[PDB]
Order: sequence, then structure tokens, then C-alpha cells
Amino acid sequence: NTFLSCSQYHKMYRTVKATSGRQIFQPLHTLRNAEKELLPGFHQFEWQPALKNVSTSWDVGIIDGLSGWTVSVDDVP
Amino acid sequence: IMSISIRLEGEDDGITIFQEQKPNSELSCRPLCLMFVDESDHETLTAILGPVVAERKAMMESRLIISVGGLLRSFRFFFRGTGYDEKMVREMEGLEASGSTYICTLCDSTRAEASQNMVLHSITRSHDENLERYEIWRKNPFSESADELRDRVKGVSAKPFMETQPTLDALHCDIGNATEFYKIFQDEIGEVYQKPNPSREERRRWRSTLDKQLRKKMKLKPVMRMNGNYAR
Amino acid sequence: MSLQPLTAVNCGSLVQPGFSLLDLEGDVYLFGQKGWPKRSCPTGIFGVRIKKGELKLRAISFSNNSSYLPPLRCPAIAHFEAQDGKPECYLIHGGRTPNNELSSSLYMLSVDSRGCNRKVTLRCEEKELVGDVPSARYGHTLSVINSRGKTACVLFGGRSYMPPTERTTQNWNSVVDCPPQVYLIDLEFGCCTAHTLPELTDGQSFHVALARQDCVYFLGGHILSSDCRPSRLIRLHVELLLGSPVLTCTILHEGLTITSAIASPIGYHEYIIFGGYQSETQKRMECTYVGLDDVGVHMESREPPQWTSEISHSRTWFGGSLGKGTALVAIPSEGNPTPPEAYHFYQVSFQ
Ligand SMILES: [Zn+2]
Repeated sequence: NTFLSCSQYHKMYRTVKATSGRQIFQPLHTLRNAEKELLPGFHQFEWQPALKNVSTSWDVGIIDGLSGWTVSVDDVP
Repeated sequence: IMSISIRLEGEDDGITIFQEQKPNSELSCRPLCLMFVDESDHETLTAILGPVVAERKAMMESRLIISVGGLLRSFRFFFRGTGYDEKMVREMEGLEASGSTYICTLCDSTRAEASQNMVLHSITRSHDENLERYEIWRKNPFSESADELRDRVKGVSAKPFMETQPTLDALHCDIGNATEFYKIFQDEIGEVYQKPNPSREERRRWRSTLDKQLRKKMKLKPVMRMNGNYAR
Repeated sequence: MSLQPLTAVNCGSLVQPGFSLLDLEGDVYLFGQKGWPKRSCPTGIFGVRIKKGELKLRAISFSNNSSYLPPLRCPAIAHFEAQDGKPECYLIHGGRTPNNELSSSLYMLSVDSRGCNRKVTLRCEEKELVGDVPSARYGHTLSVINSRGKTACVLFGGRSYMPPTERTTQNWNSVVDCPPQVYLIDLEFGCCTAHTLPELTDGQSFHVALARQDCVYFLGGHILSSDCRPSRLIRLHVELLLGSPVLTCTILHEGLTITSAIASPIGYHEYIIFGGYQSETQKRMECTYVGLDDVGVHMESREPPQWTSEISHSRTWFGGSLGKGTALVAIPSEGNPTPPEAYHFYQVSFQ
């Protein structure tokens, strides 16, 4: 919510944990997989009928949009 | 996401479950795709949007099943393509972008005719019927000339591919009315009904005295182009 | 065999890397344009002129009884010779739509009249395809042949998007080589026929073909499935018997590793293959000359007109046959900021 960096967050966390810690914020690594609930590709589901023309794997997250464009420079780049 | 209701068990309409309380604020604007490309080059934009359009189309058909409340529950959907500025709407619905003899995305009256009558009109433009008119443009089943065919399809040249809801935008209608009143204020500061054809120098001068007036009173310096706040 | 840098006086953003050049009855007509037909010219086809290095692009128009065509991207072209009943024809099918998509439709083009001020009127006609029609594809090759003694059309090559059952969102933009079964077409009626070849076990694209005395020769032959550019030329020969159009094929030992070539007919059969790409990044610098007889292909080289370090170092390029020893090529230009006239033009000449 406030645009902090990784190193930013680690410095802040390490600091506030040093003094009066009693660790409060959470370390970086734990968030690095704690977020996986809020990203796409986590929750089970399906469709009846099944969708047309869509690979029905429900766990893929971020995908490059090119959709496997054959890199052949012969064709359109 | 805008709204969600329930149709079960039937015998009624959809009982409104939850309607969003402030969808305008970007705090609810979920991104789905980004392309380091320009708006206008149809080729690239289409060749990347393709799968998105395809699966949104296939989406109206099937119904969804999710684990929710600990239970397997079903879903149906209704999609609305509304939040597109004019240029894109007309570009993707196969219009002549943009200020050509056909203006309204809904009523197919000409430009000059839109000055004779202003209020009495029907909304007709629809996706599938635009596909029909484009098929007519292609096949040319009546062997008419350029302008006669232009009229018979009421100006549909390009094949649309992304279906869009028959509506206008809120924001940039606001900005258009704002800049229209801006121009007419620059005009009436001077004389227009008294001056048949003014010159550029007098136009910029009436602008300058309008800006000085907006600065002395209302505390408004001009900007390059009037955004939503300056419009309000 | 010398080049000349041109400059498009204006209108330098309506050309796209893939496009077609058709010289018919004098002037040259460019087909295919970036974006749908602008209202400047709802035709979608431009007349071209080359005056003192200046590149000038005029607007054209069709008849009233003519069809209006989408600006296909990289279709197949056939210059159907001037004869009865309608001389002369240009057969196009079917390219890729600027709204990214394919059209298995087939268009026939001719000229109508002039001027009245040297302006040129054109005519387009679709043809229903009674088939056995080849599904929509691109990069294929259409050619005309004249066998005992009637005129027919040979269609072969090209790839296409995924089979419709395998149309997958994340494999959507991918494209596989269309299966290698040639197609014979009568211009009238539009009865299309499929034919198999037990020697052509694989599809291919961008392979410039040539036709002469109802015999066809395929040079080039880049393929996706094997990442190969088999130089081996492919000859085939057809005899148009009613109603069994008998067909035969044969391998040639040697052709050339050319990909998406530019073919200039200079004589009746003195052809020069100009350029393309010899390898996956190595573009083809040299020129090549082919004499075309009933003896067959006869191969030689010429001098490659010295490419200015701009083009000789440019990653990619392309062009078209202005015809008669003259051709045009384009270069993707850089800039900071972009001009955005990002295409330079070299007019190249033979002799
Ligand atoms: Zn209207």
C-alpha cells in the first residue's frame, strides 16, 4: 500500500525487530509465499460445460501474452 | 466486478446480493493484461488481445463452479464493455475514427442532420447487426458505388471483433462539454454573432483575457488541456 | 544491379513488413496496408510512382459492381496471363486480415478502364470454391499453369493457426505447417480439388514458386517442423485430362537456401531471385539468376549491388518486384526519437 522495496522492507523490519523486538513485522521470505493466496492460480474450480478452446489447468499464474508466437523472423516479427 | 445477484430458486428476478459501493475509484480496477504497444496499430493490439476475446466470448456459454462458503456453488455471468474512450470504441467497432460524417456510435444520422434534429432518436447500433452490415460491405450484393454503399451500411468499413455495449463514457463526455463551453467562452468574451470570421490573433487574445479573468476571479490559471478537476 | 536510396515524400506509415506488389497494365499497385482502410482511400490499394527518388502514393477505386477487399497481409499471388475470357487477371488468396485472422476466401482482380485523367479503375470478384477447398492459410503459393491447353491454378504450401480442436489460449498465436496436399482450381467453375503427393511429406512456407508451360518449380522451402531450409528444388508436372488431372512430382538435387524471396522477371523467363534470409539470422546478401527453360532451372550468380552498411547491417528487410529488372526493398529504420518514418527504401535495378 505504500510502494516500499524489498531492501526497504528488510531494513525497516530488521530495525524495528532489533529495538523492543519482540518481532512485529513479518520477514520477507514469508510474504514471498504468503501472497500466493491473493495472486491468481491458487483456488480449485471448474465449468459445466467445460470451456471451449482453453487448457483447463487451474493453477497457472502469470503468462506471457504472445501465446507461443513462432519466433521465426521469416514471418511477422 | 460491478454487481452480483441470485436467481434461485426462480419465479422472480435476481435478488441483488451485493452491488459495489464505489466502482469509479480505481481502488477497484483489476488489471488483466499489459502490452508495451501503441493504441492505434491494429495488427499488434489484436494479435495480443486474441485469446482474451476468445475466452470472454466462450465465457457467456458455460457456468462456473467454485468452492465458496465451504461449498460447491455455481455461477453465470453478464459482461459489459463500457469503459472505453470514444476513439477506441469506434476503432474496435469498425467505425470511421472519429469526427467523420457518422458521429454517434448509436444513432446513424449524419453530422449535419444531427444539427437539424437533436433530441428525437432511437438507439439501434448492435454488434451482430454490425457484422451483418460488414458482410454487406464485403460481398457488395447490390453493386452500388462507394458513397451509395457507404450510406447503405451507414458507414461501417472495418470488421469489428470486440463486442461493446451501447453506451457512452461519463468522463470524457464531461471533458468534451467542458472544452466546448471553454471554446464558446473564448468566443463570447469577444464578438462572434457580430464578427462573421475572426482571426487567430483575436482568438488567442480572447483566450488570454479569459485566463486573466479566471486567475483574478475564481483563482484559476489555465493548463495545457482541461482534465476532470478543471472541468468540474 | 545497382541500388538507389529513395524517399517517400509523404505517406510513410501505411506500409507494413508484409505486403504485395502487383504490376499490371503499366502502373504498379501496392496491396496490403497497416490498419483498416483509412477514409482517405476506402479502396485499400495504392498506386505507386517513383519520380526523382520521390515515392508517391496515389489513391485508387473499384467499380460499382466490384467487391471490396480486406487488406490481406501476406497472401499468395498469381499473375494469370492475359487471355479469354477476361485478360488480364491477378488471383489472390488468401492472406491474413489486419484484424489478425485468416480468410480462406479467394479474390480475382482486373483493371477496368482509364483515365479519364490517367486515373485507373479496377474490379474485384470473389469466387465461391466448390471443394475440397483448402482451409485458410498464409505464406502458401498460388500459381497458374496452362496444360493441353486449358488454364488451371495450383495451390501449395503455407502454414496456419492451430487445428480448431487444438485452439488453445496460450498456444493461440502459434502456427503450424499446414499438411502437404496440393490443390487444383479451375477459375471457372470454382471447383477446387485436393491431391496428395507421396514425396512431399511436409508442409512449408515462404517458398517462392515458379510456373512455366504447365510445369511448376519450387525454390526455397523453409519449414518450421524441422528448422530446416532445404535448398533442394521441387519440380512437379501436371497434365489436365478430363476429368482426371494427372499429376507427378520429382526432387531436384540442388536449388538454393532462400526464404521469402523477391522474384523479378526481367525477360520472358530471365528471373533474378533478389534476397530474403539465407539462415535464421543471416539474411541473404547475394543475388541469384535463374534461366527458366523446358531444360529446366539454370543457375548462376550476379554481382550483389553493394549494400550500404545500413542495410548490410540491418537485422531484417523485405521488398517486392517492381518488375522488369527493377525491384523495391525496405529497411526498418531507427531513431531517437522515431521520425517515425522508420522505413528507408532502396530501389534496385538490373543491368
Ligand atoms: Zn445518435
